[PDB]
Amino acid sequence: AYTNSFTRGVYYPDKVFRSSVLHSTQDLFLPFFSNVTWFHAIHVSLPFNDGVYFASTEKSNIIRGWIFGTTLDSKTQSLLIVNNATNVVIKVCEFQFFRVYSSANNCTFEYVSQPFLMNFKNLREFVFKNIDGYFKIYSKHTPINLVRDLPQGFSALEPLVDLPIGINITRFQTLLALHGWTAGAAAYYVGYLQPRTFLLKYNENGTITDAVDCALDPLSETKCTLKSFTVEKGIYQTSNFRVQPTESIVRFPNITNLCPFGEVFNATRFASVYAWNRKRISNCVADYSVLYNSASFSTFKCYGVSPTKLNDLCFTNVYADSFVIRGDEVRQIAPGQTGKIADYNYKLPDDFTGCVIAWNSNNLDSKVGGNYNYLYRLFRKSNLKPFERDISTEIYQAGSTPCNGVEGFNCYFPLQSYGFQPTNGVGYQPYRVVVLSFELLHAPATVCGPKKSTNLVKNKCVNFNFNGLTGTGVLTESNKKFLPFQQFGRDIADTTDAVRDPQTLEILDITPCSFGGVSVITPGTNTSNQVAVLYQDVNCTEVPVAITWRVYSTGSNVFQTRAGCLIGAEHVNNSYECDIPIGAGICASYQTQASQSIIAYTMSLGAENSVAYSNNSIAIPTNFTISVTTEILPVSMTKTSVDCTMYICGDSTECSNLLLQYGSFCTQLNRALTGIAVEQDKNTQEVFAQVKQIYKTPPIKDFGGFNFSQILPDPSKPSKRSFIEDLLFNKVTLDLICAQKFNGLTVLPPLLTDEMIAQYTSALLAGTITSGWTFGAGAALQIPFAMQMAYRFNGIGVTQNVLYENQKLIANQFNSAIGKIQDSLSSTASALGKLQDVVNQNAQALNTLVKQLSSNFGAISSVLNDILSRLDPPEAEVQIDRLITGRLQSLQTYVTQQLIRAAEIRASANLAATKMSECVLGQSKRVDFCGKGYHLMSFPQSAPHGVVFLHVTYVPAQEKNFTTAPAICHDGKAHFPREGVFVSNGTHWFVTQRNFYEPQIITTDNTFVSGNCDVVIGIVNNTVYD
Amino acid sequence: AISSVLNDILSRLDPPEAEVQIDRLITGRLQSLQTYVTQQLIRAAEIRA
Ligand SMILES: *[C@@H]1O[C@H](CO)[C@@H](O[C@@H]2O[C@H](CO)[C@@H](O[C@H]3O[C@H](CO)[C@@H](O)[C@H](O)[C@@H]3O)[C@H](O)[C@H]2NC(C)=O)[C@H](O)[C@H]1NC(C)=O
Ligand SMILES: *[C@@H]1O[C@H](CO)[C@@H](O[C@@H]2O[C@H](CO)[C@@H](O[C@H]3O[C@H](CO)[C@@H](O)[C@H](O)[C@@H]3O)[C@H](O)[C@H]2NC(C)=O)[C@H](O)[C@H]1NC(C)=O
Ligand SMILES: *[C@@H]1O[C@H](CO)[C@@H](O[C@@H]2O[C@H](CO)[C@@H](O)[C@H](O)[C@H]2NC(C)=O)[C@H](O)[C@H]1NC(C)=O
Ligand SMILES: *[C@@H]1O[C@H](CO)[C@@H](O[C@@H]2O[C@H](CO)[C@@H](O)[C@H](O)[C@H]2NC(C)=O)[C@H](O)[C@H]1NC(C)=O
Ligand SMILES: *[C@@H]1O[C@H](CO)[C@@H](O[C@@H]2O[C@H](CO)[C@@H](O)[C@H](O)[C@H]2NC(C)=O)[C@H](O)[C@H]1NC(C)=O
Ligand SMILES: *[C@@H]1O[C@H](CO)[C@@H](O[C@@H]2O[C@H](CO)[C@@H](O)[C@H](O)[C@H]2NC(C)=O)[C@H](O)[C@H]1NC(C)=O
Ligand SMILES: *[C@@H]1O[C@H](CO)[C@@H](O[C@@H]2O[C@H](CO)[C@@H](O)[C@H](O)[C@H]2NC(C)=O)[C@H](O)[C@H]1NC(C)=O
Ligand SMILES: *[C@@H]1O[C@H](CO)[C@@H](O[C@@H]2O[C@H](CO)[C@@H](O)[C@H](O)[C@H]2NC(C)=O)[C@H](O)[C@H]1NC(C)=O
Ligand SMILES: *[C@@H]1O[C@H](CO)[C@@H](O)[C@H](O)[C@H]1NC(C)=O
Ligand SMILES: *[C@@H]1O[C@H](CO)[C@@H](O)[C@H](O)[C@H]1NC(C)=O
Ligand SMILES: *[C@@H]1O[C@H](CO)[C@@H](O)[C@H](O)[C@H]1NC(C)=O
Ligand SMILES: *[C@@H]1O[C@H](CO)[C@@H](O)[C@H](O)[C@H]1NC(C)=O
Ligand SMILES: *[C@@H]1O[C@H](CO)[C@@H](O)[C@H](O)[C@H]1NC(C)=O
Ligand SMILES: *[C@@H]1O[C@H](CO)[C@@H](O)[C@H](O)[C@H]1NC(C)=O
Repeated sequence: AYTNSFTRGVYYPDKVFRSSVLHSTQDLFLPFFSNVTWFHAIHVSLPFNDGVYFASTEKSNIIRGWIFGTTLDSKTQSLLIVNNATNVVIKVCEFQFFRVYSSANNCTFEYVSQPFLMNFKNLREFVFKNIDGYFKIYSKHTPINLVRDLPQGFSALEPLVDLPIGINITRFQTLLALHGWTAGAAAYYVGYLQPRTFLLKYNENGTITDAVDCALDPLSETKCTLKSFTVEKGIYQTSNFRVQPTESIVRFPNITNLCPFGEVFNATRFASVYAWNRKRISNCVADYSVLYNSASFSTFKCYGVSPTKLNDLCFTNVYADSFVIRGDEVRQIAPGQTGKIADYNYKLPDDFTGCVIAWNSNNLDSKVGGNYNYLYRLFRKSNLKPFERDISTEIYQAGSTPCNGVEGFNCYFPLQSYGFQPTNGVGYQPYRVVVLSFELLHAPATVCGPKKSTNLVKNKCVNFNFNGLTGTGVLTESNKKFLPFQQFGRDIADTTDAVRDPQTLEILDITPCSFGGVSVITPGTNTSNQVAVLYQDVNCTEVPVAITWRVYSTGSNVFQTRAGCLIGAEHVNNSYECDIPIGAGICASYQTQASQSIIAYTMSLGAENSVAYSNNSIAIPTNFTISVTTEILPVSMTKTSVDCTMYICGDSTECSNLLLQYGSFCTQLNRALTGIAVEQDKNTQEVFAQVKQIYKTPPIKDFGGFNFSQILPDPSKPSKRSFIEDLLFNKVTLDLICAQKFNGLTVLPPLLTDEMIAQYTSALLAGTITSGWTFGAGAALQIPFAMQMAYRFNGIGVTQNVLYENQKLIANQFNSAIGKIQDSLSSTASALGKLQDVVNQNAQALNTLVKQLSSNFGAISSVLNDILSRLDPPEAEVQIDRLITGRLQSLQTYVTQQLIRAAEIRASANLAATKMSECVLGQSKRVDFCGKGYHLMSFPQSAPHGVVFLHVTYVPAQEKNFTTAPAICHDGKAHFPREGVFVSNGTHWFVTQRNFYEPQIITTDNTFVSGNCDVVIGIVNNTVYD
Repeated sequence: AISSVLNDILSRLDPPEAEVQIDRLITGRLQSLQTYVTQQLIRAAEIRA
C-alpha cells in the first residue's frame, strides 16, 4: 500500500530556542506531499538511505525494535534497538540474523535507559539519521482520533539521543513482539528523508508552528525566497532553471605506453644538487600507486595539485629534478626560501605546479670514511636563476686581491663535497629528493592520465573533457577553421567555446544546454494559491527538454511571448488594464473566465478615442469640477548614526586596538552619516520653515462657505494636528529596533518634533486662507477667502464673475472633495505608498546591515568573543582583522546606499520645497505641476517623514460642440477677439472665454481690428455693435 | 587566486585548499558585482533626473 504524507517529517533542526522569527534551514527532511509507504503487519499468512522517518499509529505497542546495518548477515557488525515492558536495550555486535540473532562474537557498545516506546491510537513519530558515524534519534507522541490515517496535524520531533555508532549502514528492518503466536493485524508508515531547504515559523513559545517546503512548488519557492508566509500580488524572480547534463564524455589521444618513472625513483647514483638531473617526460601515462610505496617517503607537501587528483589530471610535459641534499635543508625546497644552496645549488620558481618527494639514502650513499663524491658549490659572483644549473668550476677570489692560475690564498674555489657517514649523519644524513614540476592547459597534452577515452556524442549536453579541458554543454560540428597547431577555441570572456577531438582531427563547437530566468506570477496569497511560471527569453520547445518541480512543465496551457513563455495562464483576445506586468506588453491578472484562473493578455493603453477635429468645430465646456487630489512627497528620512566600536568590534579591547588603525575609514563614515543627518534637518527646514512668523487662524472660521475644519488644527486633541493629519499619521506604521540599538545602529530624533512640524503647516494654512500669496513675498496682508478664490480663478484665465455667481456650488464641491479625501484615506492602506516604502527601505537597509553580522567573511566564526576565547593572539588577530575588513566593507556599502538614497530624498525635498513655494505660497502656471487640471491652490499636511499637498484644481466638464471662426469681417476689415474666441450656436455669433461657455454680444470693446478680410483664411461675415 | 576558472580549481585541488581559493574568488566577483550595481544605481539616478 501507499499514501500521501501531508505535514509529517518535521523536527527541531538544533537544540536552540527562538521566538517569532522565520528561520530558513537546509537539512535532511521528509519532503512535503510525499509517497509514504503504508505497511501492514499480519501474522495469519527496507533501505536506510539518507535518513528514515518512521510513524506508528499502533495500539498495545506490538512494534518494539529496529535493526541497522549493510547486509545484517554478520558480514560486519550491526545495530539492534529493542524495547519491552520496563526498558530498552541497544547492542552493537557481530549479529547473525534471542530469536532475532544467533550469536554475538565481538560486541563494541551496549545501552540500557528509559524506554523510547511510551481505539484512540496515537502517532509515535521517530526520525533516524546517521552522519559521520553518529546516529541521532528524534521522537514525538501525538494522540489522534479515529478519523483516518495521517490527518492534517502538524508537530515537530524533539531530539532524544545521539550515539557514536561508527558503522556502515545501508538497510534497516523493524521488530515485532508476540504474546502461542496469536493471529493479528498492525500497520506503520515509512518515509525517506532528502536534503531539502525548509522555512520554519516559531511562535512566542519557540515551538515550530508551521513550515514551508521551498523546493516543492513555485508558490512555496516565492514564500521561501521572501522569508514570509504571505506573498503580495505580483511577479517575483526565483532561482534560475538549468537543463542538467545526461552523462560524462572523456576524449584523450590514443597513448598507452608507461612513463619511465623507474629510473628517477632508484638509479645507480643521483647527480649532485649543483648538477641536478632533468629530462622531459611526455607521450605516456602517469600513475603513482605502483612506485610511491616502493620508495617510502616522509615529506610530501604539494602546492597546486592534490596527490589523489594527480592521477585524474592529464599533462602536456613534466620534469623531475633528482639530486642528493642535506637532511636539515629539507625545508628549503619550498618556493622563496633563500640561502647559499638556494642561490648557488638549486631554486624552483615562486609560482609553479608540482611538488617534492624526499626519502633516506644514507644506507646506499654514505661511506664510513666519508663519501666526498657529491659536489656542492657555495661561491659565485652571480646567484642561480630558478630551474638552472652551472658546472663552470671557475676560481672564485673572495679577497680584493687579483687571483690567477689554478688556485690562490683568499680565493675560495667552488670545490667542497658532503662528509656523508652512515651513523654519524642525523640531520647531516643524505636525502635523495625528486621534484616533479609540470605545466597544464598551455600546449596540446601528450603525457595523459590512465583514464580511458569514451565514445563521442552530439546534440546532447554532456560533461565533456578534452586533454584536461573540462566543460559542460552540447557538442556540434564546427564551422570554425582550426589549423594542425591550433588546439582550443577561446571567447571574449576567456572561456573555451570550441574543442579539437584528440582521437580524430575533427573540431567541435560548445554550447551549454538552454537556460534562462524563472519568474513566478501570483495573486494575493489570501486570494488564491495557483501561480503562473514565466521562463524568460527561453523557447517553449526547450522547457519540455528541461523535463526540481516538474509538474508545471507538463502543463496543458502554454503561451509564447517576446519576454519568454508562460505556463499556467490562458491567453485572451480581450484588453484590460495592466496589474501584473510580464514584459513586452504582456500583463497577467486573476479572474473568473464559473471558476477563477490566472490569465495573460496584451495590456490596453486606455479607451480608444477619435477627437472630432474639423475646419471650424470647437468643444467649449459649460461646467467645472473643483477636484482635490493628494500628492505625497517624501521630505526627510530616519537620521541614522553608527559607532564603529559597537558594531564592528562589539565591546572587545583587542578588536578596538586592531580597529583604531582604520580610524580614517571610521571618521569618513561618521562624517558622511552626520552630513546625511544635518541634510535631513536642512530638508525639513527648507520644505516647512519657509515662513518668518507663526500665524494663527481666527476663532470665527467664516470663509464664505469653505469649511477647513478637517485641515485646520483641532484644539480638542492634545496633538495640535488636523483630522486628515491624524488619519495620515495613523496610516503610516513605524523586537528588531532593540537589536539594532544593541548593535550600535541608533536613530537620532529629528530637530523638529511632529508638533512643531504641524505648527509650521498650520501657520502656512492660516497664511494661505487669510492672506493668500502675499505672506510668501513680504508682510502677510489679510484678504477675504472669496476674493483670493476670485484671484485664483483670474489666474487660470477664468473671469472672476464665474466663482462669485457659483460661490455656494464651488464651496459644496470643495467640501465634498475633502469628504472623498477623508473616505479614501480611511478605507484603503495603499494611499501613503511612497512614505511607507521609504520607511520600509530604511528598515530593510538596517535589518540587512544587522544580518551581515552573521556572515563569516572567511573567518572560523561570526562571533569575535568565541574567537578570542579559543585562540591565542598570533592567529586570533588575523581572524579578527579579516572580520573587521568584512564588517567595514558592509558599513561602507550601507553608507554608500544611504548617500544615494539621501540624494534621491534631497531631490524629492527640493521638489517639495519648490511645490510649497509655487503651489502653496502662490498659483502656478506650470501644467500638471500642482495637480491635474488648472491649479487654484494647495494645502500642506505634515506626514511621517514627508508632506501631502491637497492640490485644488479646476477641471472643465459638460463640453458642447460649436461652429467657430478665426476672425470676423464686418466693414471690409478683419476683427479678432480681445481675449476669447468666436463661437456660433447656429444663427448668431458670440465671444467667449476658453475654459467656461459664456456667450457675449460682439461689440467694439470685445474685438480689435487688423488689416482686411482677403488675407485671413476662414474669416466669416457678421455684425459688430458700436 | 591560482586561476580565474573554477572548474580547473575543483579538478586540481582537494576540497579544503579548493574552498580557500574559491572564497577569495567569490569575494572578488561579489566586489565586482557590488561596484557594477553601485555604478548602475548612480547611472539610474542620473537617468531618473
Ligand atoms: C454644474 O454641475 C453641478 C454639479 O457638478 C450642478 O449641480 C447639480 O445640479 C443638479 C441639478 O440641479 C443637482 O441634482 C439634484 O437636485 C436636487 C436637489 O439637490 C435633488 O433632489 C435631485 O435628486 C438631484 O440629485 C445636484 O445636487 C447639483 N450638485 C451640486 C453638488 O450642487 C450644476 O447644476 C451644473 N450647472 C449647470 C449650469 O448646469
Ligand atoms: C464643518 O465641516 C465639518 C466636516 O464636514 C463638520 O463636522 C461634522 O459635524 C457633524 C455635526 O453636524 C458631526 O456629526 C456627528 O455628530 C455626532 C458627534 O460626533 C456623531 O455621534 C454622529 O454620528 C455624527 O456623525 C460630524 O462627526 C463632523 N465631522 C465629520 C467628518 O463629518 C462641521 O459640522 C462643519 N461645520 C460648519 C459650521 O460648517
Ligand atoms: C571476532 O571474534 C572472533 C573470535 O574471538 C575473532 O576470531 C579470532 O581472531 C584471531 C585473530 O585473527 C584468530 O587468531 C583466531 O583464530 C580467531 N578465532 C575464531 C574462532 O575465529 C575475531 O578476530 C574477532 N574480530 C574482531 C574484528 O575483533
Ligand atoms: C504559550 O504557552 C503558554 C503556556 O503553555 C500558553 O498559555 C496558556 O494559554 C491558554 C490559552 O490562551 C490559557 O488558557 C492558559 O491559561 C495559558 N497558561 C499560561 C500558564 O499562561 C500560551 O497559550 C502558548 N501560546 C499559544 C499561542 O498557544
Ligand atoms: C522557437 O523556435 C522556433 C523553431 O522551432 C523558431 O522559429 C524559427 O524562427 C526563425 C526566426 O524567426 C525562422 O527563420 C525559422 O524559419 C523559424 N522556424 C520554424 C520551424 O518555425 C522561433 O522563432 C523560436 N521562438 C522565438 C521566440 O524566437
Ligand atoms: C460634435 O459633433 C461630432 C460629429 O457631429 C460628434 O461626433 C460623433 O459623436 C457620436 C456620439 O455622440 C458618434 O456616434 C459619432 O461616431 C461621432 N462622429 C464623428 C465623425 O466623430 C461629437 O460627439 C460631438 N461632440 C460632442 C462633445 O458631443
Ligand atoms: C442662438 O442664441 C440666440 C441668443 O440671442 C437665440 O436667439 C434668441 O432666442 C430666444 C428664444 O427664446 C429669443 O427670445 C430671443 O429674442 C432671441 N434673440 C435674438 C437676438 O435672436 C437663438 O434662438 C439661438 N439659436 C439656437 C439655439 O439655435
Ligand atoms: C461677406 O460679404 C461680402 C459682401 O457683402 C462678400 O463679398 C462679395 O463676394 C462676392 C463673391 O463671393 C463678390 O461678387 C462681391 O463683389 C463681394 N462684395 C464685396 C463688397 O466685397 C463676401 O464674400 C462675404 N464673405 C464670405 C466669406 O463669403
Ligand atoms: C508510490 O510508489 C509506488 C512504487 O513505485 C507506486 O506503485 C505508487 O503508485 C506510488 N504512489 C503514489 C501516490 O505516488
Ligand atoms: C527486557 O529485556 C532485557 C534484555 O534481556 C531484560 O534484561 C529485561 O529483564 C527485560 N524486561 C522485561 C520486563 O521483559
Ligand atoms: C587511436 O588508437 C586506437 C586504438 O589504440 C584506434 O582504434 C584509433 O583508430 C586510433 N586513432 C586514429 C585516428 O586512427
Ligand atoms: C486577504 O483578504 C482578506 C479579505 O477577504 C483580508 O481579511 C486579509 O487581510 C487579506 N490578507 C492579505 C495578506 O492581504
Ligand atoms: C486570440 O486571438 C488570436 C488571433 O485572432 C486567435 O488565434 C486566438 O484563438 C484568440 N484567443 C482566444 C482565447 O480566443
Ligand atoms: C475646409 O475649408 C476649405 C476651404 O473652404 C475646404 O476646401 C475644405 O473642404 C474644408 N474642410 C473640410 C474637411 O471640409
